[PDB]
Amino acid sequence: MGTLGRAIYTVGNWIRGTGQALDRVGSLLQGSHRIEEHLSRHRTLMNVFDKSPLVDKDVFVAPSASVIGDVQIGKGSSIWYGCVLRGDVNNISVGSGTNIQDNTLVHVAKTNISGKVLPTLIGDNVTVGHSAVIHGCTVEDDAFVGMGATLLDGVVVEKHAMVAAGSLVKQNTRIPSGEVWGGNPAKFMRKLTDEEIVYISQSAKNYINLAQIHASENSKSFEQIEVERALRKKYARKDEDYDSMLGITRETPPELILPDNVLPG
Amino acid sequence: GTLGRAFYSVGFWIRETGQALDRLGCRLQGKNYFREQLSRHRTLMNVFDKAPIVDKEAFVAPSASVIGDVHIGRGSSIWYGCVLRGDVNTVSVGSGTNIQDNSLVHVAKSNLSGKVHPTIIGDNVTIGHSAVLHGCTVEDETFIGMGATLLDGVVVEKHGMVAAGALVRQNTRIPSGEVWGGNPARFLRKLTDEEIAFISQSATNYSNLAQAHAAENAKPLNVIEFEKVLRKK
Amino acid sequence: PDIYEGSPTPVTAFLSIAPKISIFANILRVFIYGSYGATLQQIFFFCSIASMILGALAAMAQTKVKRLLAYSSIGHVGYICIGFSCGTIEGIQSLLIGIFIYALMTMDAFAIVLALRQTRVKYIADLGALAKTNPILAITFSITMFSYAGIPPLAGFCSKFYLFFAALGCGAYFLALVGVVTSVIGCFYYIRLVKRMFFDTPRTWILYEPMDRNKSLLLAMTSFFITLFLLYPSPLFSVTHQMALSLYL
Amino acid sequence: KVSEDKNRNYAVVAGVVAIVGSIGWYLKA
Amino acid sequence: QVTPSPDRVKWDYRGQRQIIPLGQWLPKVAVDAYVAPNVVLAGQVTVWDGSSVWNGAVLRGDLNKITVGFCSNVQERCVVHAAWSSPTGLPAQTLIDRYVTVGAYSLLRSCTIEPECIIGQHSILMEGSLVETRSILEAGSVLPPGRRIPSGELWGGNPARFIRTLTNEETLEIPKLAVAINHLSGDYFSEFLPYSTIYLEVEKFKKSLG
Amino acid sequence: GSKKVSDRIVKLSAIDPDGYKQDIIGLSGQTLLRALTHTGLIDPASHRLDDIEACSAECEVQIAEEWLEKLPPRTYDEEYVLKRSSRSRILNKHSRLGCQVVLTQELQGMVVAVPEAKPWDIP
Ligand SMILES: CCCC(=O)SCCNC(=O)CCNC(=O)[C@H](O)C(C)(C)COP(=O)(O)OP(=O)(O)OC[C@H]1O[C@@H](n2cnc3c(N)ncnc32)[C@H](O)[C@@H]1OP(=O)(O)O
Ligand SMILES: CCCCCCCCCCCCCCCCCC(=O)O[C@@H](COC(=O)CCCCCCCCCCCCCCC)COP(=O)(O)OCC[N+](C)(C)C
Ligand SMILES: CCCCCCCCCCCCCCCCCC(=O)O[C@@H](COC(=O)CCCCCCCCCCCCCCC)COP(=O)(O)OCC[N+](C)(C)C
Ligand SMILES: CCCCCCCCCCCCCCCCCCCC(=O)O[C@H](COC(=O)CCCCCCCCCCCCCC)COP(=O)(O)OCCN
Ligand SMILES: COC1=C(OC)C(=O)C(C/C=C(\C)CC/C=C(\C)CC/C=C(/C)CC/C=C(\C)CCC=C(C)C)=C(C)C1=O
Ligand SMILES: [Fe+3]
Ligand SMILES: [Zn+2]
Repeated sequence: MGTLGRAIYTVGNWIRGTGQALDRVGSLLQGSHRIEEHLSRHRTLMNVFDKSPLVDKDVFVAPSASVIGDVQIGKGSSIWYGCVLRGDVNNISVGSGTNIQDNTLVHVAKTNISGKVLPTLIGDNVTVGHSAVIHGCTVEDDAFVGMGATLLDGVVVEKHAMVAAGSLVKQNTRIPSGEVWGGNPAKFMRKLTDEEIVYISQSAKNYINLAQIHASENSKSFEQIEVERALRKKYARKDEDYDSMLGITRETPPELILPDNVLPG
Repeated sequence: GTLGRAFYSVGFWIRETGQALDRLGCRLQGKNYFREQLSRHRTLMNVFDKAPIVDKEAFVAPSASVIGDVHIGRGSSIWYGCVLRGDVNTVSVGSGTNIQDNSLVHVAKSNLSGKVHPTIIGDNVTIGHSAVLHGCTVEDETFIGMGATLLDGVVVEKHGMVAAGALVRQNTRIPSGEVWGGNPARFLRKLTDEEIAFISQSATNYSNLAQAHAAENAKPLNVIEFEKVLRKK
Repeated sequence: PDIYEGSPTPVTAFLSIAPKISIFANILRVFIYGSYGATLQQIFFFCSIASMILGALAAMAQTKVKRLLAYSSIGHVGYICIGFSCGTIEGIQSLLIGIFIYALMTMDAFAIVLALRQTRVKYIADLGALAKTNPILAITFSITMFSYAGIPPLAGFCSKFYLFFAALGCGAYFLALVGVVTSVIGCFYYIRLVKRMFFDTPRTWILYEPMDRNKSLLLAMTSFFITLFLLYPSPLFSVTHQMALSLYL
Repeated sequence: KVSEDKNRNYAVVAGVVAIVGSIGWYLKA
Repeated sequence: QVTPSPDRVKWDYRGQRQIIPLGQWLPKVAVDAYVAPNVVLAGQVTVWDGSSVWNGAVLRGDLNKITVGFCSNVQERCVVHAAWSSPTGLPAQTLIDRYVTVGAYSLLRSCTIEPECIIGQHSILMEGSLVETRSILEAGSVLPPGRRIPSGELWGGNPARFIRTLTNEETLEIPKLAVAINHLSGDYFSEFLPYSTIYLEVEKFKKSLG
Repeated sequence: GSKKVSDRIVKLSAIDPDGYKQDIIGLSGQTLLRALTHTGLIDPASHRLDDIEACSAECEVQIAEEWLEKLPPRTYDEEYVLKRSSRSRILNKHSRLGCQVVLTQELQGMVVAVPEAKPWDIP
């Protein structure tokens, strides 16, 4: 503060002007070839055709996800990094406690080649694996869709049914309850054991828990990010022997401790 | 050329120095805002002089990655999450062509497996969601099913169709009017005339949908959201 | 060797250099400046030969880096004490030159060791594939090893050259034979490290964290000195001759 | 308008004094 | 009922953070590794010297560790994940060893890839699966849970099957491909200074709002 | 898929220094030390390579003679390392260096005793 503070601030202004001038000169020397980085224009939630996505309070939507148009997402659901939910020509509905994994595409159609064109309906407690493609089809509650699987228009995945990782499910195919289908084209592989039904449920609840920590981290402000960076650096290593000499016990701050429901045990 | 790269390199030295000077000036004023972790994603990215040339009438989603020498024609559209990387060779997209969400159009990263082929996409082409195109040619008015993979040297002739989830092996030629699918991709049947009509009309519909999404994205960034993010506690 | 290995590595680095300088100053000013004479030079003569032989053999036995460096230092103090033994102005000068060069080389070696302790380097075999995971670090460490071996024109060649100069100056041929044999043994166990970093293809690699600025700068300067000292060695030669003379005048 | 961290300002003055005094030390020697 | 929140962020001016810490789990990136700007690394992720992760990839270490080894590459739109446990009973971390080329659009979950392997584009490696050293998977391969690719072999298909045994020249080519991809990644690494100038844009955007 | 990890898995039991028996898992062709490090029975950081030149008997295990006959005999270097690493400088006849034991299908069901860990982290 005071006169010294003001003088140092003015000198900082001069230094900033000089630095930005040097940056401009360096840009000129590069032949202006470098496209400049800019403020991020990606919108996590966007309207189109006067349709606004309806997203429940406690839904993790990763900032890099794209939720566009007429999309409804229910309680406890999670949309992960790089997901695209494009509800522009038709409706997309996601039930409660359903996870849409990273880099997944969900889309709809305005008019199919033949039959009744239907919206994309994803039920409750559904797991959809990484990089899946869901197009104009219906996934009923407690179903599992493997990573990298493709569901074409009119496909119905029934309750407690599984689509294996990597499968290509042709248009209008029906996956009956209790069966697992896979391959390209997808076809019946075998019945689902009871332990696998329990797995599907477990998948869904584990995701519900994972979504909480990811949502908490992605929503932190600049100041909290800096505070936690400093705290993480301070507690990354230890000298418990010198602490015992000092007669103190350093405790990990609670903002660095994860909840027990996401820990391996 | 070599002189251009030398000046580009020297330019980086000057720029690095100027930005460091600016950070010093901010530090003297007690500002730490340069420490903020802000995304360095660029929708269009140059690799030295190899830069994307995009037509003014083409929609490119902000989250898409266009890297190096990539040409996009009028009325064409690059959708959300798409990646187009032409650095070792070029990638060209014709007019009225849609590249759907999460698709990947790239060339061989190295010439170890031989000369790196370019990727040529003709006019009024549909490239389905999450398709992979790797150093191939896709002629006008063809259909690439979503989730399909086309390897280098492949040629998809006009009105050809690649079924969803197909794996077209290296150097395979897809003849006109034919539907190929499966892993490996094989002849399935002939294309019907209704399918040709749907190819054209779906492409024209995508160009209109592109227009709508480009207008949506071009709207000014909301300042209320900015203030909400700034004033969080 | 036990103290050097068991102490914290910065302690080991500090003990490897400074006490030698201080105690050799003491030894010069006590014995050289005093007078019982040939008996004591014979003391240091026999201890020099024993130190060279034992250091060479024991270092050849070692599989761990710290113990290898400890035994290497024992051998080198044998080489240095040969200069004290011969009892001439050039002997004192050579002892001082050896101390200075050994100190700089030891500083280089322990800067590398401390850099590698961030990933808990312990065994010589832990250096495998270092020429792949950090090429300039593997070269720098190789220059240090070749300097330790005394390969010309690296700085380490001075101690070897004087060892044989005194062997033919004081008139001692058993000493020259011992120097030849121990120098060859030393070269073997020094180039074993270079072989481990450059020639071996282990199944499991250890990736090392890059060093901090302080150690990189110190390493850079000591590496230029080790490679380029013999291009301009005049200041050290003059200052060491000055010091040798100042003991009596 | 003003830098408020007093200790930072004092450190800035100390660095400036070191630089200028070093220049003067070289110049007058 | 779907009850929304008025305060949920629709547009985040910062974009997606590349480095997502999770408690004390902080992703570790070597100073000489290229990570594309829009990549997401979360939790227990280690990216070692000379490796590269390309546009649109996601590496999520929230259930187990993820490691990308020396001079290895994870290419565009790959997703690498891990689980608490594997059906085989072996530890379920995802280990991508040295000189490994993971083709674009590949999905990896709790798999091990031994040194000097090539994963074809659009491949899937499932829980507890193992790719032994000096092996090649063709594009579009699906490796089911706990399946193994024996060393020195070429495999492919959905599901993957033995095609042929590799020649020594072919297996010699694999680290060369990894090195060439690292050389290419150097060009991208040289385009980015240590800091961006976005904060200036944020500053003027703020000033225009008072 | 006609080639599974289950084809190479070797069932093993290890008795910890407290005496409790544990069922552990390792691959054929890999070392006993790796199998022991999978569950932390031996600290992986204490023995990072499978090489005799990087061994101070941190991998040492005790095996009964019924399984010792199914292993190759100890080499001279192995016995040297074991003897020098002994506190009493005595060679235990049932001691094996875990880094030198390669698992095979013939070692299914082998019982191994893991002694108390020796200090290994040199300052
Ligand atoms: C905590 C997180 C929870 C999550 O969200 S997990 C989501 C990410 N992970 C996934 O999506 C992977 C899901 N798992 C799969 O897809 C598995 O392939 C699936 C369907 C469980 C089958 O695995 P297994 O039971 O171990 O196979 P199986 O014993 O029934 O073998 C029968 C024959 O079928 C074949 N095969 C099985 N897996 C396949 C596949 N995905 N696709 C195609 N073909 C497959 C397999 O070759 C096997 O033998 P064969 O073909 O008759 O000779
Ligand atoms: C003749 C002497 C007696 C015999 C002893 C020989 C000892 C060496 C053994 C020879 C066999 C072959 C040795 C191969 C080494 C050559 C390769 C090499 O060292 O290249 C280094 C280069 O190492 C150096 O940095 C050497 C620097 C020494 C500087 C000495 C020159 C002093 C004046 C030059 C002024 C500046 C440059 C002027 C022009 C721009 C690259 O290091 P990396 O670990 O690969 O990567 C470094 C990281 N990065 C490239 C990103 C910066
Ligand atoms: C318009 C034409 C004028 C252009 C002038 C350009 C001149 C610039 C020349 C470059 C000088 C480089 C000096 C390098 C030292 C960096 C000083 C610094 O970083 O300032 C720091 C610390 O400053 C100091 O502690 C002492 C050094 C400051 C003295 C030199 C300041 C250089 C500009 C002079 C400004 C004062 C002039 C007016 C004084 C009344 C501010 O405090 P903190 O943010 O808490 O430091 C954090 C730690 N870290 C160092 C990593 C940033
Ligand atoms: C003779 C052969 C030829 C030699 C050629 C010599 C040529 C002159 C040397 C030119 C040097 C070029 C580099 C100059 C710019 C570097 C400036 C350093 C900036 C600095 O502040 O470094 C600080 C650390 O201190 C440091 O890192 C500096 C201390 C490093 C040790 C230097 C020696 C100090 C003790 C003297 C030992 C003498 C031994 C002799 C037996 C902070 O660095 P940071 O900001 O990156 O953060 C580090 C994280 N904590
Ligand atoms: C392999 O067979 C065996 C030996 O044989 C190498 C042995 O010894 C011993 C046991 C007996 C020993 C070790 C007594 C030797 C001890 C001595 C000489 C004490 C001195 C200590 C050291 C380290 C020797 C250093 C002294 C030297 C080199 C010379 C002295 C100084 C000058 C000439 C200046 C055993 C069991 C053995 O099984
Ligand atoms: Fe061992
Ligand atoms: Zn669609």
